[PDB]
Amino acid sequence: MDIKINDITLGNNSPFVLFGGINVLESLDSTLQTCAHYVEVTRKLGIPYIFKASFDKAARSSIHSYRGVGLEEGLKIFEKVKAEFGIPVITDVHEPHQCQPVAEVCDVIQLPAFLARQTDLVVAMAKTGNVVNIKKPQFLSPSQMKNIVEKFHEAGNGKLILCERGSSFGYDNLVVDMLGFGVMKQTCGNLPVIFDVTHSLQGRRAQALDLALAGMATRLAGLFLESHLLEDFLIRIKALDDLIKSQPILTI
Amino acid sequence: MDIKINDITLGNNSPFVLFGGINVLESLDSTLQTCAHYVEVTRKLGIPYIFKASFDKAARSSIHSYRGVGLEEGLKIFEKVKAEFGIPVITDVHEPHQCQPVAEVCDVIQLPAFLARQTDLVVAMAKTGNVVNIKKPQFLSPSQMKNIVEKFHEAGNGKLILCERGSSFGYDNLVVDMLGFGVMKQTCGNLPVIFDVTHSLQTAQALDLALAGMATRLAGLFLESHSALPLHLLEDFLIRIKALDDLIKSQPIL
Amino acid sequence: MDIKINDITLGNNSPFVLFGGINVLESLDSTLQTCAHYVEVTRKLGIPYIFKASFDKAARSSIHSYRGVGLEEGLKIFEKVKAEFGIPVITDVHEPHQCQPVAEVCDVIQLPAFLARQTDLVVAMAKTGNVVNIKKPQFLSPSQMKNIVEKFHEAGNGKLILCERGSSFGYDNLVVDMLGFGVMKQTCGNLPVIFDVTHSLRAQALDLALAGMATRLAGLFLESHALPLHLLEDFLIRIKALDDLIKSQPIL
Amino acid sequence: MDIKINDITLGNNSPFVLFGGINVLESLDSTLQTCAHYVEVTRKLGIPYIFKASFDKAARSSIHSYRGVGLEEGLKIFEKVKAEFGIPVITDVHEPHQCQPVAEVCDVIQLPAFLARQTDLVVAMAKTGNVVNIKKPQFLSPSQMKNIVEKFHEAGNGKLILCERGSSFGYDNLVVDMLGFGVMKQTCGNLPVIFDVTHSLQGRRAQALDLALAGMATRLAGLFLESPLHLLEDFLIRIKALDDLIKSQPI
Ligand SMILES: [Cl-]
Ligand SMILES: [Cl-]
Ligand SMILES: [Cl-]
Ligand SMILES: [Cl-]
Ligand SMILES: [Cl-]
Ligand SMILES: [Cl-]
Ligand SMILES: [Cl-]
Ligand SMILES: [Cl-]
Ligand code: NA
Repeated sequence: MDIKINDITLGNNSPFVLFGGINVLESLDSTLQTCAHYVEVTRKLGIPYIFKASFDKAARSSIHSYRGVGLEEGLKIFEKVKAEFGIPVITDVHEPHQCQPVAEVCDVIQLPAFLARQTDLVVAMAKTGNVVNIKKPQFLSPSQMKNIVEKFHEAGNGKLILCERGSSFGYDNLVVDMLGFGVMKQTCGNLPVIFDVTHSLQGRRAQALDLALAGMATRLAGLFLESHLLEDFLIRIKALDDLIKSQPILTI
Repeated sequence: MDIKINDITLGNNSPFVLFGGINVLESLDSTLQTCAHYVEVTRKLGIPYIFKASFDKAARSSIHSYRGVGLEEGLKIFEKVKAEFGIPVITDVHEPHQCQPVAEVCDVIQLPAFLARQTDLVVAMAKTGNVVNIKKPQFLSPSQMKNIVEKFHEAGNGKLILCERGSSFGYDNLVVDMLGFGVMKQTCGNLPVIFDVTHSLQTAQALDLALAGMATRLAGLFLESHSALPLHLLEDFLIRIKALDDLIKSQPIL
Repeated sequence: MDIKINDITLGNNSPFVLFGGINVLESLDSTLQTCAHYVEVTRKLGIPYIFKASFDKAARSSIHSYRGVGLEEGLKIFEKVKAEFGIPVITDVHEPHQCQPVAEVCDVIQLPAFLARQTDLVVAMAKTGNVVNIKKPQFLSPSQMKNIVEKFHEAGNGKLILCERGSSFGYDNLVVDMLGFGVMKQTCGNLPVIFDVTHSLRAQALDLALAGMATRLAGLFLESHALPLHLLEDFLIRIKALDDLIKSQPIL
Repeated sequence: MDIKINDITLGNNSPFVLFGGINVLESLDSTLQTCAHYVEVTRKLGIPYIFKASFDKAARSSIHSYRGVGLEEGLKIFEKVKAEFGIPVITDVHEPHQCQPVAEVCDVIQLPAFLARQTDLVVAMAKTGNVVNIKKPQFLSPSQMKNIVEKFHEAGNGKLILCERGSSFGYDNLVVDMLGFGVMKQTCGNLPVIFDVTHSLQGRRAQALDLALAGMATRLAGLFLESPLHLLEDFLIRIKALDDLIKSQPI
């Protein structure tokens, strides 16, 4: 199943889409600066790109860490990003009441992994009718994603993306099960699957490259960063993605 | 560090406290009946007791699934339970706005395992001044529990209970690391540690697992009856737990 | 099912048996001194006791670290222990050819966890007719112990002990699943189950040992030097207390 | 570090080598039959090839279940495979005494995962001077492979291949950590690393392909698999395409 996001086609048989940006929105000026670099690099390689940032982060490293500029200024910033660069945007929501106003502006709404089972948030997100990025909890099995998808379906929204982030492996460590992408595709109606390589990883650029390449080898709709260094990285991902997507899936 | 809950002393070197009850509040009469059995059984056994139930099941598998009586009905039932039996109660909270109203009624307020990183919920809970039960997420190591505790301390609340409920072990399975209890005591300033045997079993062995955990010298046991233990077996179950706890607590700390 | 080992009754409903001693047999005089201390303490507390050591460490830190005194000298040392103290002894074997000579001297012969699936060693051990201690591999689930047991049963030996040593938990780490004891009892005909706390890993050793013994076990398996040898008495007083309590109550 | 196995160059920046064949040797004819197909497919695709088989299944579930032809007959079959096809071969050894005789015939000798810490077997294998395939145990961290490599070096053999076969993931399940490949390369002096996709698993054809592709994306010396037929062709075409791309990019 493909998802149209403005002029972008997001799907597991389509050229991969890059999701990336900044952690939290501070100001228009800071935002445009970072977004501009992503846009320049991706445009240079012809890679579809969706800008990501949080406007109000509930899961913070410390209590008093800045949550972001908040809903009102945040959405004004996103509106400006969309107008200036002509790209779609993505943000996370954690309050059911925030889903509707966010969806007026943000093309994709993101369900944080820790809230992925919370019924009221899922329903509120579904009812926006927007594209939804479902972050996979690290303690959830790939075949358990079907139940989250079912809850969205119950609430009337099937425009869903599944976002791999790694799985709990003993204490602290995360491991990405390369077989889980296929299990999600098979059990969830071939919805677009994307790979959040950054979470999955907790030199370090070398690790990220190997892990990103391995994931994208399994034929995926997109790559998601919690992030010319970036250009060199994307050249390698694009090379592999173009190879993979240019071949038909195994014959039956 | 001990915590006083009304006349109960909760602590890792005190007699174990039963945090016992049901999955969800369903009606006043059913709640009062179940709670009366718990009170009757624990009183005769001499085990300090705190009644547990959720007012809402916020994360069921269908949006249409029954979620319980809800917050307003729920708090009315807790008020009646407290009035009738004179015991403390515990419930979980799911949204920051729920914390103060729930905390007005419920002695202990609980942070769901799925919501450990909901920093705004942590803050709202801490601000109530109530005793807090922190459910250790299945994805968090025992050494990392200190990070949640730190946040509550930064938010000005030190009346924290640490509750084991198992650790992720491959897909769709949990294991309880018996060493984790000691790690949490060591690294979180010897705050009360309790064991949720009921949610640790998520995938008959409840007694063996319960006894194993309590052998490591814990402030409390957390369990549900109706998976959960048949209510009529509670008395015989608790006889065994009490026998072992009394023994362990009688031995000098090594 | 109980197992008689000389005058000792080993079983999940009997007073726990201590399987204790040392890693590797390095000497004669030091072995006797260490054993003498285990004997004194266990006799003082009235705990059945079986002396343990390896004469040939097959899995060593380095190629050239001492494997131990070897078969012939090892068995001589075991004979001296038996003669001096009148206690049974346990040692491990690694090659089918070692099974007969070892079993003629040693009251229990042990199957190393790493070798527990090796058919030729299993058959050779079984055919001795000796009591056997089966170390559970860390990569093996409790419900699969019955398969090792059935291989022994096929080769004609039912005098089997099941020994817990923890399960792989992410990388370079072990966790002991307290539920595994019950699984083994239920699926393997209530054969004696014992707990190797040493190789499952210190108030740690104490917490872990007590937790395990709380589940009603035939024995506890440990090494000293590993616990400090002089703290043995305090340790066993605590274990005996819990075991005496648990074993004095009928199963529920 | 590359390893020469006859005219084959095995290394992490060389074209991937297929280590392919069957679970166990049953008979000469079927062995030659299966080997012929791998040779035919690999030759026409241009992929270096080493034929794999066990002479003994030392750890089956019943004492009576079938274990293969055994060492004496086993080695006879390998001798004939090398004669007919002129390819190198690989087999696993289970006892120290088997090492020198097996090594006389078999180009690569393999240290089973379960036995990888058996110090006498490590020494015996090292003493043959043969190329050695070290199967990483499912319980062992990738950073711990250097300890096994260190032993072979102290025993005087550095012709070592490191072979991924999955890591224990709860009970009765395996996961392959794609970051382990890089850790092994960085900590073990860039010795050839290969990927046993077959034993890492445990329709399923898509699964094996996806997993093989993911592993080979990390830039590996080889792929270790067992066999259908039509699927072998279909499988290797895709693996080669990916490997050719990856190996053409600068590190
Ligand atoms: Cl998560
Ligand atoms: Cl994100
Ligand atoms: Cl609960
Ligand atoms: Cl959890
Ligand atoms: Cl041992
Ligand atoms: Cl093991
Ligand atoms: Cl193999
Ligand atoms: Cl293994
Ligand atoms: Na004997």
